[PDB]
Amino acid sequence: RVADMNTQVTSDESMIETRCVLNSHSTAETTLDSFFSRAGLVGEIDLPLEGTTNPNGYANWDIDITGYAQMRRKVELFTYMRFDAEFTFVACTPTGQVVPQLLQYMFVPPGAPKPESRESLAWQTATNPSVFVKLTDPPAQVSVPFMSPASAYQWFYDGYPTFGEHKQEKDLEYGACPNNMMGTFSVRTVGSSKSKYALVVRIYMRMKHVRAWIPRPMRNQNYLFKANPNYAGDSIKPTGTSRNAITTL
Amino acid sequence: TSDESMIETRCVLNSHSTAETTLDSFFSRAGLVGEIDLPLEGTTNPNGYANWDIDITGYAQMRRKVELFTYMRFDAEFTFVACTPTGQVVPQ
Amino acid sequence: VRIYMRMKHVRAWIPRPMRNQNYLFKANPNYAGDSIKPTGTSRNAITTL
Amino acid sequence: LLQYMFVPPGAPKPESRESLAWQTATNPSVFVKLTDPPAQVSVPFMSPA
Amino acid sequence: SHENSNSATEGSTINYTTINYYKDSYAATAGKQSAAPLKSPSAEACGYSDRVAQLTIGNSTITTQAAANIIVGYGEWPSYCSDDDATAVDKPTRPDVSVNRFYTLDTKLWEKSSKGWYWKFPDVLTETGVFGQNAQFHYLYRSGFCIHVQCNASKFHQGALLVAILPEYVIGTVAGGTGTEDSHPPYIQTQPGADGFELQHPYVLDAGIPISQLTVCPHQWINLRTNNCATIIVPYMNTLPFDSALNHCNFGLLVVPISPLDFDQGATPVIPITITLAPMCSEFAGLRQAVTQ
Amino acid sequence: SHENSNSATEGSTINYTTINYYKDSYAATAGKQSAAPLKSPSAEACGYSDRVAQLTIGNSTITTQAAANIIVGYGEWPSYCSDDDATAVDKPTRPDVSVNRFYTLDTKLWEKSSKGWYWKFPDVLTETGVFGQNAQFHYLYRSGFCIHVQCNASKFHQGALLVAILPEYVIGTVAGGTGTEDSHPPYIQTQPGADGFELQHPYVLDAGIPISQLTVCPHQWINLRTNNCATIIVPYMNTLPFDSALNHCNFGLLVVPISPLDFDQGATPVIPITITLAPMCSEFAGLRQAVTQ
Amino acid sequence: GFPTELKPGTNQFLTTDDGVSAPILPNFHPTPCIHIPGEVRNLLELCQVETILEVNNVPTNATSLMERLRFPVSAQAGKGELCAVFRADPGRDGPWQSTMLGQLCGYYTQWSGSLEVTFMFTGSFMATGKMLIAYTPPGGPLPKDRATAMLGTHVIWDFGLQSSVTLVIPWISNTHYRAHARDGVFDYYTTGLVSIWYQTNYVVPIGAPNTAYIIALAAAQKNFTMKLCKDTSHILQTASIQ
Amino acid sequence: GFPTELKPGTNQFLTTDDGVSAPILPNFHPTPCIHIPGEVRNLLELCQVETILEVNNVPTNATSLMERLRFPVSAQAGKGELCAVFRADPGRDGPWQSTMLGQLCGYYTQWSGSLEVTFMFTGSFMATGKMLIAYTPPGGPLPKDRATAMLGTHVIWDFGLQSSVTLVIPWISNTHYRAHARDGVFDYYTTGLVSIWYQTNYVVPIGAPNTAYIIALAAAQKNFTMKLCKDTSHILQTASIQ
Amino acid sequence: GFPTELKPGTNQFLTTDDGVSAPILPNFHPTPCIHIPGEVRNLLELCQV
Amino acid sequence: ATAMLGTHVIWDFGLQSSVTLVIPWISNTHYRAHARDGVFDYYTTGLV
Ligand SMILES: CCCCCCCCCCCCC/C=C/[C@H](O)[C@H](N)CO
Ligand SMILES: CCCCCCCCCCCCC/C=C/[C@H](O)[C@H](N)CO
Repeated sequence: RVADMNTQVTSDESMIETRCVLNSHSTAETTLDSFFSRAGLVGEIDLPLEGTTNPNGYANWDIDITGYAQMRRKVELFTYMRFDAEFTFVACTPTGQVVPQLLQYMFVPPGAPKPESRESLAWQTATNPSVFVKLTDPPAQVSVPFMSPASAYQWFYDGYPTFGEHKQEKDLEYGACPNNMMGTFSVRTVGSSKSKYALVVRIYMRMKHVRAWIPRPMRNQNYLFKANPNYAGDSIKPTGTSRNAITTL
Repeated sequence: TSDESMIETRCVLNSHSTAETTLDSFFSRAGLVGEIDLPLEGTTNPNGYANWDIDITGYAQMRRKVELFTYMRFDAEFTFVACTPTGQVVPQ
Repeated sequence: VRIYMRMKHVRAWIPRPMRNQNYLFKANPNYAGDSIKPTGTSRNAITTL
Repeated sequence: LLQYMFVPPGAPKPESRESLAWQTATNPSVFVKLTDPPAQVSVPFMSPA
Repeated sequence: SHENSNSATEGSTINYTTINYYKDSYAATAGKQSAAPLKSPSAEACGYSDRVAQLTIGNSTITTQAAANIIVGYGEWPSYCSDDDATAVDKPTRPDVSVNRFYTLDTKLWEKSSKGWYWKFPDVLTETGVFGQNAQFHYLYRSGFCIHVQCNASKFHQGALLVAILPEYVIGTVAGGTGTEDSHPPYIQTQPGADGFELQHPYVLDAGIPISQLTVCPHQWINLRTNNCATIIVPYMNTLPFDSALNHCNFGLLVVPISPLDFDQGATPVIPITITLAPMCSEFAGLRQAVTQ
Repeated sequence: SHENSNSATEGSTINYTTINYYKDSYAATAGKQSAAPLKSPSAEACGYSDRVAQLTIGNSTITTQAAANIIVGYGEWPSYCSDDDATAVDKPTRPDVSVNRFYTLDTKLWEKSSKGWYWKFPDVLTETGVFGQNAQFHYLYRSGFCIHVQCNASKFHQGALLVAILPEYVIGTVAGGTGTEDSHPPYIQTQPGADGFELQHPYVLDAGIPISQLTVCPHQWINLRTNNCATIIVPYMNTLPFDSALNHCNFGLLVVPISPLDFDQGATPVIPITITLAPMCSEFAGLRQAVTQ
Repeated sequence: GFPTELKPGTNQFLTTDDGVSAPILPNFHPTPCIHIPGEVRNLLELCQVETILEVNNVPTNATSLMERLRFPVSAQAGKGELCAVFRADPGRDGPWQSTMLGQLCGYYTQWSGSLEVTFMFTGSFMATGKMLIAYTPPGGPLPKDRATAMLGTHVIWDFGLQSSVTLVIPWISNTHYRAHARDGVFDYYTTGLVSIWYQTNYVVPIGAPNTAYIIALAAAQKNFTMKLCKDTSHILQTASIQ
Repeated sequence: GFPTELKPGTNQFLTTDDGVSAPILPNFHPTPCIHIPGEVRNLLELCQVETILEVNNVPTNATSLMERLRFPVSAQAGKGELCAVFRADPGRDGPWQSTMLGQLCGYYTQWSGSLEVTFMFTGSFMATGKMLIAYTPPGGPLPKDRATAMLGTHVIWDFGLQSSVTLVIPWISNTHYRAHARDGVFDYYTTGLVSIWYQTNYVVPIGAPNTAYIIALAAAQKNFTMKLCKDTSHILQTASIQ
Repeated sequence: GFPTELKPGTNQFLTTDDGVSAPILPNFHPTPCIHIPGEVRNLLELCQV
Repeated sequence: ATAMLGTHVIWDFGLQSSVTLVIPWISNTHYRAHARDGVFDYYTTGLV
């Protein structure tokens, strides 16, 4: 009772005279599954003998692929980005030597206990996905699914995770979407005593079944901090090279 | 009470899989159930042999996982990661 | 020698309360009686968080 | 352990051993030990001609 | 056809798609899997209102509110062991009227500072009745149980009891308090008989498991403003078709006050909790001389 | 049938031929894949001339040239959340005439030396209107937007504005200039409200991304010799069906002069840019007390 | 010799890898499975069982640890007083750790779906009164009064007549799944706050106790689902098992 | 034990190898994909979007960096003056680096197809005039006059009437694909030079500004295609990310 | 783990071995082959000149 | 900002030299008496 509830004989045609061109040019190499399914360095883990970085033989690497400029700029072409990842860990000595050392990679999802020591009880990995591999073995390759609570990963989060007043002490929470932090990637030398080899674990990550949504401008400034679009303000460089004059090349 | 007798609800298409909460998903993850020490000078197993009684209640994580139930029938995938106490992979 | 064990074709029957006390001995539900801790964290008051 | 890396024209040639071009996020690269058999890769016909 | 059907999920009702390169099914992958019993279903929820209309088991009758507030343990009525489940070749005796009847154990007093008690089954019925004689005389025992915990209090009394059935209720100790003693509970604590045993630490149930999470097990409430009794029909659960009734307790009946008993001065201070249990579908096999334990 | 359908491309419209030796589809290879939305399509190009013939949203009407020079963001009209996309079980409120209407924010003045401004959405509409009250009162928010940037100038004035919609416009800082400070932008910079915020470095958009490449995002031009207004109909984009309207800005509206404003002396020096935005298909869920932020 | 290339990942031991291993016992057929009652086939069945919620997680000593399972209700001044508050996050470190929903949530990173919190009145039959149990969706802080609280999802509970009401915490979130809310950045995944207010009072005659107790039982609905299994952190041991 | 020979290439890690790896999470189903607008399914879709071309890439300081996005046009002496020149190579280090076509071309070795360069006039409505935008095919150097330039592919642009013309740079090359032209041997792959000349003048009355600006927007056509994905070199970092 | 025995000849590199190697460039389609006159398809054609 | 919360139109007078603002019939009563400065301001249409 309411009723209100391939060139042929701007497509090259309107500008010049054209011949017929049979364009047998495949577009399959410009897809996301072609542009992004290439493993790039997203993490390097140092396990030295005398250094103060990870002196106890264990390390907790927070999963943040924005630590290296190449893959960060590749994935940051978009905001929303849903994919499965092929994670490869190339463990080696800092001199490149392949030493007979056994390591334990362990995926520690958010909420799972980060190991506080090399001999921590979190290394029993009764539920956590963990990889046991020697350095003499080929690099450990694992298929990582799309694990975000969101429908896509989000390299740019214009907002704050929590409510309440956002002071300068809580300003670091800006842009930190917890749909993207997926816990830590924990590495140890499997043993009670300290490993006799300095070790470097290089994480190489290849994304498969890639879906990306919203293209943004690329990164024309030097990256400074992970998960942060901060740029050197006093040294802003142009997007490309310059010219002495505009009438010349 | 199915959200209907408490609030007004919209229609939600719940394409939420329950396959990850099964026993074959919650329990088919290898956990540390035993560590065997074969040292050179220690008094634990100094003769190069050890007899580890099969008892998976020695480590809190998997023990609490399996002790959610009393009766529990399964086949087990047992993996033995042998290494030096310094983590070295020795030709032994 | 570290033994890692993964159970397949799992069938389990009778759910009990989980373990909210620290394990002390294998195949034994013994708990530290003089240091019984609650199942979770505590609060200074019930009207606050 | 060595890192072979195919650097197509336009891609940055690494200026050092610890260069950032070795992250090989788009470049085809091979990680292989010398104890491993020789690294074999199938290279297509890549010429613009 | 080329592999042995010898995995741990053979005979189950779920088809598991798997990968196997070996002769044995248990070598295969975990694979895929191609009201609610755990929520303490009632007799109305279990569809067993015909067997609960008036609870008369043997020569014993309990008068209580039926169907709605009467709990069938794990959605399973007690039943005699089938031929497939049973392994013992001798035919068991099924007295069914001399042993399947309500036995009244004791009358433990509920106080304002009371902690709670547990009864181990069928250790409670080991040394009384024809059920006790059959349990002592036979090696093998199998029965369900109909536990009817009774606690009457006036309408001016308050308090609630968690009447719960904890299967395989293994008793732990304080381990000397410091946790470095490896003590074990005595025989009178593990199998306390008909008079039961008071809980020293009801929060951990003297077993390191929280009292809060006890309601996954078949449980009932004796909230005094609503009900004065708790009927839990309990099936036989074991990894075995039969078991010894003298050195294995299938379950332990926890009766602890979650809400403390309270009343004003003048009301009767003696509030007793009476435990009544009827074995259901009792089965005794392996007859020999009678043994107390 | 033998593998879980749990890759990141399940539910998509493209069949991927792949190789998988495992139980999970996400373990498989990348495989093969067996007007334009990104080119800022117009209403004529989107086939939505019926909804743009006269732009009256709510009790508000904007008079502007329609269809040809009116841009639908990403080729997608705003729409209510479907049952498949939505996860919140409570039914959201859809006021649709009190919250879906053109709100006029402010009248920022365009100068010859002006750098440009950005407005974060729906932070601009957080504390005004029934839309503001619904955003403050409800946890969950979902709406499209019809941004109508207006800048009138005479035929002797010159200059062009890049009116663009930048989704998830995360603001960066100068990092102390030297790039070694790890500074973060303040709350008044990240969420500047209705009055907006002037760009300090419009070349990098205060985010390290070039202004030149902003036109992949839904954009418009206010080249003063041709048009004095820019209508961008913007859908709701998020990884989520709904989101908080107080601590997440779905997009940022960039209005910067690519071509500087210039005019001879005698013409009016006050050239204001007026921002008008109409929420489209607004959806508010998760009602509680009102919170400013 | 069939030609074969070994990819990255050979000789690695992924603990969650589902593979085919060599059987130790050839032609070993196991003991036949007798029928055991109560079989669990999914952890969401356990999550759907009501389990005592430790809203009153104030006491710490073992003497008063039983007081954690219930929280007091008593006669007030009739000014809409606050009885008890708790966060509605099952995986958060707090009141929900006593729940099987909380313990099972500790083993999974992401959860989604509505939650059943049954409040049962354990006073006398002569104890009458009403309580406003309000669930605040995220964003709203702890309400200062009952008027602030009733603007959210709430139920009104006559405990004089119905001794046990259930407050359904509806699934209201931006994300499709919720990670476990923590005191920090991950408070983005908060479910909100559940607060119990005196709607009228706790009314008793002479002879009835002046203070009663409410036992909160917490569970999850049929739409509940946990995801991304992980090691639990509700309980941690710094010592080995002897 | 099936007989098997390991070929060369075992235990190698090819970063671009498409293989099957062990899943870390068994039976993990991901969060369902809600519909998000604007989905990209090919980088050539991004390459077809008009993006501001930095023809006037003369200024360097941050104060005048916004002047790079547009180049001046003003009244001349009427002698066929030169307005602006730039190379037509999207992947070359120069004016095209500001373009998404240039940035995406930096990630691919070979490109083919025609290019759209839209020149939009941002002067007054009273500003009239014509420009000859000439694209010189490879081989012809920078034209000395407009007569030299009009022999190539050119358009004549009334900016008095039509405020934005597009100069289609047609795909004219010996090779089927073009690698990125550089100052050296790889200038073989040059697209040529695009030069803008004053066809008549920039004519304004009194009251209109004497200098206007043209915003060049560059893109690629439907026939465009990139090949042989490679690491980009348009931007390089000599420092790590903190 | 499919049971498998490695025969003699694993990890060897026979230079004339015709095998399948990992492609460096996924989904790389080459430049289409235009018709070039005089194509040789057998060295005996050269031997007959 | 206070005014745009009501029924409003936005009028480009540079292009369209004449817009019409429709004052919609929004009242409690079915008919409006003539609003006056006093009790009869109950029948006000509002302010434009
Ligand atoms: C056994 C090892 C398993 C390794 C699991 C790795 C999880 C993969 C998640 C990748 C998704 C993005 C992670 C974080 C994104 C970004 O770095 C920032 N958070 C956004 O700027
Ligand atoms: C070649 C190695 C074969 C390894 C065979 C291992 C047998 C697996 C049996 C696991 C079943 C449980 C074992 C013991 C259970 C518990 O730890 C306690 N007994 C009960 O608290």
